Amino acid sequence: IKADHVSTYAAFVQTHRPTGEFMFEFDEDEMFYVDLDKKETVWHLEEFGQAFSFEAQGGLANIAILNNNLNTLIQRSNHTQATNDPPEVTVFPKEPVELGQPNTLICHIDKFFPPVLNVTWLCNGELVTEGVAESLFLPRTDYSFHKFHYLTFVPSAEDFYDCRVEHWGLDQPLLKHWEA
Amino acid sequence: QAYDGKDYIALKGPENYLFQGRQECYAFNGTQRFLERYIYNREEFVRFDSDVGEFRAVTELGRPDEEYWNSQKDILEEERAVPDRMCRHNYELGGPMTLQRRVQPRVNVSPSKKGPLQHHNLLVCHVTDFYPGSIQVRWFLNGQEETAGVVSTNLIRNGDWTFQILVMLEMTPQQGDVYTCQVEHTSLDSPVTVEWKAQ
Ligand SMILES: *[C@@H]1O[C@H](CO[C@@H]2O[C@H](CO)[C@@H](O)[C@H](O)[C@H]2NC(C)=O)[C@@H](O[C@@H]2O[C@H](CO)[C@@H](O)[C@H](O)[C@H]2NC(C)=O)[C@H](O[C@@H]2O[C@H](CO)[C@@H](O)[C@H](O)[C@H]2NC(C)=O)[C@H]1NC(C)=O
Ligand SMILES: *[C@@H]1O[C@H](CO)[C@@H](O[C@@H]2O[C@H](CO)[C@@H](O)[C@H](O)[C@H]2NC(C)=O)[C@H](O)[C@H]1NC(C)=O
Ligand code: NA
Repeated sequence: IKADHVSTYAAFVQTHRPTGEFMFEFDEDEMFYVDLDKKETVWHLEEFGQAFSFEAQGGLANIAILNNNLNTLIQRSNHTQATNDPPEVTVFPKEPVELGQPNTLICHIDKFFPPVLNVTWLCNGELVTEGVAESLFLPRTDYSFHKFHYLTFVPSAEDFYDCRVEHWGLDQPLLKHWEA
Repeated sequence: QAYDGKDYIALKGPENYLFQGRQECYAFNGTQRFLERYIYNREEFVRFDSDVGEFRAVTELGRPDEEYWNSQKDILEEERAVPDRMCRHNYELGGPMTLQRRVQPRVNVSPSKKGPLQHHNLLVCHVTDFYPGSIQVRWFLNGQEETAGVVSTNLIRNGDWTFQILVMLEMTPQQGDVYTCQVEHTSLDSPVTVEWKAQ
């Protein structure tokens, strides 16, 4: 379809956590989503949150419709479960690496289904839980998902990192290695 | 400045099942096209496309919904109105800050450290933190454009409303050779050049 821009609401509901997601993307970047537990609209960029709004309750209403629609299709499909499509994983820095200068490591997890994952960062084989952030489960046009994980870090010659991903399509955890 | 949304239709009657939807607005040359997709797991089974003007089953699972919903005139009228209401409304409220967002690139040039694993001698123009995604990167050697021996990553989405790309020149440097990477992007008034000299 020819388009200068594509503006898309995407939402899903499923049996396992996260059991619902409701978001709006503009040229494939997530602009806002509804936090289903807080019942609030969350804006990705602060200046957008300052200029625009969205009524969270319409998101919540659509999650309730989609849950109705899920119950209907479970019955109509005779409980067809999809195959588990495992992720492709890439790790890369946000900025060119300069030792001793702060940067951000990105773990991009792509082309997977369903949107059920565990991801963690390791540094020198140990868990890292601070300076970490993650995106939503982001929709793809082929109805699989992608996701980003982030780690703020200061590169150093001796350190090594892994992005460690678990998904039902994988026989064992996938460790994607990175070093400066 | 409030975005309009739209209610999906409520269709009529480890273990995981999933249902997802899309409500897509395609803006092009003063026009809007609206698609609403209903998806069970990874199977889109029914869709409304404003260019068709009614529900179409995409798959056999969608057969009953096409038949029913297309004889509901009030629902069809609501779906046919979405391009001029929700799509247009949301497109018009964004302003320049949305439709003309610009974030200037940073440009770094350095030799690849990865020769043993790449098997090629590559000079890397790493262009980071930019938006929108369209960009052009050119290489020059002593002022002459080099069009052979250039390879690039895909345009890489960072997920944070910026992009990066790495554009690599395969080089056979001689002392005195001066390489230039030139970046052209709509956020810049003039192109950005960065020079690297063969040591
Ligand atoms: C982008 O839009 C302009 C829009 O003008 C359109 O005029 C049509 C009336 O016949 C309407 O059907 C359409 O909805 C209307 N919209 C608006 C917002 O005005 C297109 O240019 C117009 O094209 C028609 C041919 O369809 C011509 O008779 C009109 O005089 C012309 N209007 C003006 C002001 O120039 C434009 O169409 C492309 O450009 C020209 C026509 O100028 C032709 O080369 C092409 O046929 C046409 N291309 C295509 C692929 O249809 C639209 N551009 C594009 C890229 O689609
Ligand atoms: C993410 O991790 C959780 C916790 O380890 C996994 O859920 C457990 O899986 C075990 C062992 O297979 C089950 O026997 C437990 O009952 C599960 N616990 C809970 C609370 O569900 C989960 O499988 C992992 N997710 C993925 C995609 O690998
Ligand atoms: Na809110």
